[PDB]
Order: sequence, then C-alpha cells, then structure tokens
Amino acid sequence: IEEYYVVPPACPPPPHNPKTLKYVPKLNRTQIIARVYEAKTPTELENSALGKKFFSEFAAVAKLVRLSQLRRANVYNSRDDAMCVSIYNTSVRVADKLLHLSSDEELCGLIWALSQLPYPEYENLVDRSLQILLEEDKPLKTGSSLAVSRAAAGLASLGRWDASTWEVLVPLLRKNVQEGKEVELSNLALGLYDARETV
Amino acid sequence: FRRRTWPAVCGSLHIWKKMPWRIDQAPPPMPDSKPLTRLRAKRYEGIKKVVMPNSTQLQFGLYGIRSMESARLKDNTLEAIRRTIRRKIKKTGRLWIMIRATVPMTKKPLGIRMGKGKGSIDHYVTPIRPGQILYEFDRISRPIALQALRAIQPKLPCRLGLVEWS
Amino acid sequence: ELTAYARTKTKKSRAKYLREDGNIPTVIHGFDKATCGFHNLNLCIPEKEANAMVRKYGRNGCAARVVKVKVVDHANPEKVFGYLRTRPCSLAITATSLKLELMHLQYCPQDRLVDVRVPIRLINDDVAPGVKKGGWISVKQRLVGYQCRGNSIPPHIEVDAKHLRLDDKVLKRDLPIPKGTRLLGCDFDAVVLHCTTDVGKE
Amino acid sequence: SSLHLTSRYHHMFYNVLYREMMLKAPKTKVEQGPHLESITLTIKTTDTRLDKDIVDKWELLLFSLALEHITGEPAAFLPPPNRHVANKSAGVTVTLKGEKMFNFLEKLVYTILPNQTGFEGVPQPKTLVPGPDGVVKRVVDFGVTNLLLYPDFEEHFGVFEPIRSMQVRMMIRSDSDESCNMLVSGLLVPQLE
Amino acid sequence: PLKPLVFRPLKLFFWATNRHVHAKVVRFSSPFNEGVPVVDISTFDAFNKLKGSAPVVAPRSLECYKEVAKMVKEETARQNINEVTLHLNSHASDRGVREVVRELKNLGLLVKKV
RNA sequence: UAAUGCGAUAAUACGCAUGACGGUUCAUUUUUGCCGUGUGUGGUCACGGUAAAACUUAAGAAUCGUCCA
Repeated sequence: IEEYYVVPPACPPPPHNPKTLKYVPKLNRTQIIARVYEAKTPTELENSALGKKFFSEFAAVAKLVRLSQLRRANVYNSRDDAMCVSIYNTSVRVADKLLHLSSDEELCGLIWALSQLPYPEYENLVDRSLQILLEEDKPLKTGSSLAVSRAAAGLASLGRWDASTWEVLVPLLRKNVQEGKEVELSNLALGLYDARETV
Repeated sequence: FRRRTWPAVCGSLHIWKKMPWRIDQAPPPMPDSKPLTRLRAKRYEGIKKVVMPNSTQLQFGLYGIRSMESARLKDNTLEAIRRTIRRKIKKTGRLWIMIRATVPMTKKPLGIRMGKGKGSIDHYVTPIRPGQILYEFDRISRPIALQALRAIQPKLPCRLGLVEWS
Repeated sequence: ELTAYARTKTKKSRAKYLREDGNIPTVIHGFDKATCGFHNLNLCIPEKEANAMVRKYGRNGCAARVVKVKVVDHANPEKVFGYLRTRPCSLAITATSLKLELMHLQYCPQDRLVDVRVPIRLINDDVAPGVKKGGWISVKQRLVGYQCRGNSIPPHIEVDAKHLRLDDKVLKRDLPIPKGTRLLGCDFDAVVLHCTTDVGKE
Repeated sequence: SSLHLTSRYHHMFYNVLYREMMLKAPKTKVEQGPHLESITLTIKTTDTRLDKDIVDKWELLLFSLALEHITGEPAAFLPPPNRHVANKSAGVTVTLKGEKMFNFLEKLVYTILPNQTGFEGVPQPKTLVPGPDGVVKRVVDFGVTNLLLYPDFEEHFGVFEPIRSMQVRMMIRSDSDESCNMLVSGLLVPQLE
Repeated sequence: PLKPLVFRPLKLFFWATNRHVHAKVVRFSSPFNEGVPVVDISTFDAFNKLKGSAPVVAPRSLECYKEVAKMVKEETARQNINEVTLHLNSHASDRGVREVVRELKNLGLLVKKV
C-alpha cells in the first residue's frame, strides 16, 4: 500500500515564438553606467541595475561612487537610510566575488568610494585592490589623471601612507597640477601627504 | 423585495448560500456513465423551465439540434430517437449525445386506492430547458443535418431548431 | 462601417424598448477617463447592420476582425460626433431564438496589444493520404489564443493537411506564427488536428 | 577524549563531493542540488525466525537491542495495526539524520556490504507522491541479509544468534533521477543497472 | 469553546520576525478607536546597546532577550504602569518571546493572560 | 513590513536580494439576461435585488521562472 508518482514532462518554449511584443532595447555597459549615475534618490539607485546580467563588477563600482555623492549632498530619513545600507551591503559583496575582473579605473574608484562611505569596510576589499595595483606599472600607465587623483586622495583619507606608492604618486600629482587636470583632488592629496610628512 | 426581518438581515444562520436548482442558471453538465439510482425522487426534480444562458454554443461539432421549449422526455423516447438518427445520418458519422434519462418515476397498479405510501419505480425521465442543445454532429454536410432534424421532429412533443458553428 | 446612436442614462429594464424599435445595445471598453470623459461608452447599433456582420464573419469569426464605428445623432443623421476603431469581443444571443441582445467591443488603436482567439482553417483536406484511405481530419480546438498588435490581426490560421496520413497529429508547436503575434499560454503539446478513423464508438 | 565524535563522510560531502556535483550538473541556485535527507532501518517479523504477523513486544526486545548496537540510538516499536490490538507490535524501526546518518553509511559501505555474498548494486530510485509541501522525493531501498558481519555481535554470540537480516531505505531530494544516481555514485554505493 | 472577549485598557503585544522580537504596550479607550503606544522596544535597540559594551552574537540571543525585558520594565515603572494583559497569538509561543515574558515577571511586572 | 520574506545542516552572524520581461492565483450600477414582491385576460405594468447562480475590458497585488531582451 504505497502509491508512486510520475513527474509531468517539462514544457520547452517553441522556437520562433517571441518572448514579448514590446520594445525592450539592448543595453551595453556604457548605457548601464550612464543610467546608474543619472539617479537622484536611493530608490532610483537601487533599481538602476538589478539582475546578474546588469549587476556586474562595473555596476557595483558605479553604485558605490554615486552613493557617496548622494550621501554627502543630501540628508535622508530612516526609510532612505535603510535603502542606502542595502545598496552598500550588496555592492561590496558582488565586488568581493568579481574583483579579479575589475579594471584599473574601477579599482581606483572603489578605493575612493570606500573611504568616503561611513559604513564598516568589507573583509579586505581595500587591501585586495591595493595588491592588484601594487605592481607600480598600472599607476604609471594610468592615462586618466582622474583615476590617479582618486587613488591618491583615497589612500590619504584612509591613512595608508605607503612609502613606495606615495613616492610614485608625488611626481604624477605634481604633473597633473601643472597640467591643470584634477587640481582639486591632486592638491587635496598633496596637502594631506605634506601634513603627514610634517607630523 | 425580500421576505426577511431585521434580525435576519444581520444575524442570519444561512452562511453558505446555494441557489435552488429549480432557478439556477448554470448549464447542466455532460452526461456520465454512472448506474441509475434506486432512490425515489420528487416530481419537481424532473421539471425545469428556466431558459438557458445567453452564451450557449456548440462545444464539439459543427451542427446540432436544439429545443425551443421545455419538456420532460422518457427513456423510451430517447432510444427511438437514437436509432432514427444513427440510421438516417450514416455509419460513418460522429454523434455526441448531450442528454440522458436519470430521474426515476413511480406508478401504482390498477385497482389500488389512494394512500398507503409511495409507489415503486417504473421508468426514468430527463428535463429539457428552452434553447438547450440535444445532439451534435460532425463529418456530415448541412443537407444531412436537415434530414436528421426532419426525421425526429414528428417523434418529439417540442419544437426543434438547427444550430451551426461559425 | 457601422452606425451607432448616442443614448441617455437609463436602467437595465429600458433595453427591451430599443430592441423593439430595431436597435441592439452596444458597449465599447478601453478608454481613458482622464482625457475622454468615460472609461466605457454606451451606444446602440441597428439590427440590420449587426446581423449582416455576424452572417458575413460569424459569431466567433468576427472577434478577429477590425471595424469602423461612426457615431451620429438619432434625430439628425447628418450630425456626426466622431469615429472609432474597434474590434468585436463577444455577443449575447438568445438561446431560444438566436437574436442579438448585447454587443461588446474594444477600442483597438493600431499600436495596442490585444488577445484574440483566432479560428483554425484547413487547406487541401481532400488531397491527403489519410482521407484517401478512408479517414477524416478531426479538429479538436476550433480557436487558438494569440497576442496580436492592432495593425496585424490574423483573420485565420491556415494549416495545410496535404501531407497527413492516419494517426498524424498537429500540435500547437506546429501552428504558423505570423509576423507581429505570439502564442499565448504554456499548454503546448496540445492536440489541434488529428487524422483518424474513429467516430466516437457510437 | 579517545571517543568517536567526528564524522568523515560529513566532511567529504560538504567540502569535497558537493562542488563536483555542481560542476557536473549546473543549476541556477546553490541549494539546487542532490541532498541526502534520512536513512531508515526497519526489522519486521518476516525478517526474523518468529513466524507470525503480530507478535508481543517482549519478543521484539532483542531486535530492538540489535538496532541500538548497530546505530547507537534507541529504536521504537511499530504502531499497532489497529486500536483493538494494544500490546502487540509488528517490528521495530529507527531513523537517523545528520552526522549519525553519515557514520552509519560509511561503516556499512566500507566493511559490511563488500563481505555480503550476493551484492551487485542497489536498485534504482522510486519516486513517491508529493506531500502537502509539493516536494518530490526519491527512495532507494535494499536489504542486508547477514547482520552477523558487524564486529559488535561477538561479545555475546548466543544472545544475538537469532539476528538475521535488516532493511534499509534512503531518501534523496533532487531535480531528476539522474541526479539521484550521481549522488549515490559519489557515496561509493554501486547501483544495479 | 472560544471564550468571550474582555476589554482591557493596557495590553502587551509581541511581533516575532526572522531577525528580531518587538514588544509594544498600547493604551485603549474603546474597541472602536485606535490606541496610543506608550512603549516600543525591540531587540534591535538592545543589540546596539550591548554590542558597544559587551559583545553579543546576534539580536536573537538570550542576552538581548533579557535586555529587552529590562528596558521594558524601566519604561513602565517610569510611567507608573504595574499590571498589563498579554495578547495571545501565534507569535506569543515563540521561544524568544517566552524568554522575554519570563524575565519581565521576575523583574516585578505583573503580566496576566486572562 | 528591508528591524520584511524565503532557505536543501535551517538555527539565522551567513546565502538569495526592492528593477525588468513571461506564465499562473486573485467603469455612465462594465451591461445584458435572470430572480423576488405588487398589480394582472395568463404581460405594450412598476420598483428593487444578484457580496446567491451565467456574462466585458482593464489596472494593480501575491507567489513562481529567468546572465535580461
């Protein structure tokens, strides 16, 4: 007295049957990044990129960078603060799994974003990013002074004060100041490092 | 107008409300093959005069025959109609039968006075509602359907009509 | 083109007077109350035109067609309120007499998505190995559901049975899918056509 | 403390075997994979020298004691077949989960089954009727016909002489029967096919 | 065999979620009007307090359950509330809720079920 | 109601994560039929009901599936 069961067969969709008749255009990496930055509230930032196809390593960095800008520029209530916490917790965990796929600019932005945000730092996200960029060749070949300026400012705020890394950055920061590129960040980093040397 | 008192409007014990069968508008279900019952019924159970819904159509075939009036048909009548339809249409015809006699009827023998309880089962009947579809056909032509309609009309007490799917 | 007349707000019991005059009540669904003033529009259509449409297309066939509706004043036929593009949805018909009672229509622009139950048609049924042997083609689903755009609604689905033998079955997977439409539901692998010799064992 | 408190198979399943199954059968979610839920050991009257469908409980104490030695956890009497019969049972049973389940499987496969004469492979799984939760489960059933192969019934040979055989069932949760076979193979239990 | 309902001005409510346990004390004037919450303490508040001084494992821990009971006792004592009636529901049988109730009774608050 | 919900050690510190597509379960009273009471040569009558039974097009919510057009 024991009955048995037969699992119904699966239903594969027929070929040449469109999934939707609505117009849903394809999105590339550039479009997703633009969409993420063009956000005004934590809710829009949270919904700017969801799903494993769009919530990639580059999207996680963009969310953290934009979150820092919004946190500094605006004051939020309890509900929005909870939204901000959720954004931070998810983005860092994604970064901890796809860190090896990040580019030089993304790593530089990640360090700057983590320094500004007040939430607890994840396991070793800053240290891992430093190790990948510690070859001393990526900073030298970093054509965009923005990435170098963000990295220099981030470490100064975090108080790393690495002797080797700073020595390389000093001539680069001075060159950027002479060229008039990223003066505010370069000057801020140089001033902070000079203060540390005095102290 | 509804015949109830104020306490009934608020604290009625009739929580599960079912519409009585005599006036329910739901179409009857397809006949099954269950055996006929041996439990006597009441005369109302074999009669129903409410019309069919205004959305009834053919379900399986392309042609069919409907009743324009209510009636109560016995088992003997259906058997004669079935033979007439089968002979008239063909052996190679598709026929759906949508009716069946299932309500028992009682009768008492001659020479018995009134009283001393209800009688014993004698035959079975089925109620027919106005506009109801009785038979459906397929694998035939329209002229053949008309011939079937004319063959059975003299054998039934109600007016009949033709239905087509479109 | 169909002609419709405006109505006053009346009770359900006043509908039988319109039919006696020779008009059938109609309702057009699918408007925006903010910009049009109503979510639904009530009118009446002459019975003579209504019967011609049903006969020409059919009770279920007309649901896959697009029609034009002109609204005019009943007292003055030359006063035109406007024009609408709609598709029939359902028809209410008496069971005892087969007369129209109420017509449901949907406002169907050329850029809207609608669900339509399209009838299935057969081609070259006479020339088929199964028919020659002595079988017949049995249709199990007269209508099949599709999601179509307003500008492209298939009048019917053409299924060719010129190369079907006995026991051949055509499932939903094999049905044509014209441009601008997709199959609805998930119950694929459902029998639509069947070439057999059984006659129901009657 | 010179006591057996760990589980070798438990470490193997989660730290070694689980990843391999994921690579062989990719799934969208991590938890979507083969899992072993419980193992049930049953001894009925038909597997004993006693010849009767319904027997008194005092006659089944010996078999209940035998399961305790094999499993290390007390066993329970089967429910009476009807309310009229109260003091008579029809066998004993015990259910194991977690670390205790894995330890029993390791000992059975490594030592006892290889020494059983007519063993080729365990039967194919059978699918049961889903319960109210709607989860499909497969069961693999086999029996051990020589219970005197364990090294524990030697201390009192006369006491455990009547012990003859036992039945074993394993419950597995997986997406398909093929996944069940993959898990069984990972457990080092040959399957008869 | 459901008992008749009895109206009480002060009632104690518990809401047990996946992560925390919430306790509220609400005053009522009639069943037809909304109440006024006078105490609102959850294990979230206790976790933030203890973690700074004494490390705890998680909000749903024995240390936090006792801490929540203590904080509830202080608020009721300050407002001169000594007797409350507990509202019984499915969440009332949670292990975390039962620990809080036991602590409250030992502290001195009189909690009645009926 | 993100101090949410769900989980295959199921405990909750850890895992999935609030968008987007697809499939399921839930307004001129939508307006026709139908039912009840009153009156009636058996209907060219009146009012009400259907949150009792048949019948329209939506929009939203709750799961579920998904590297996402």
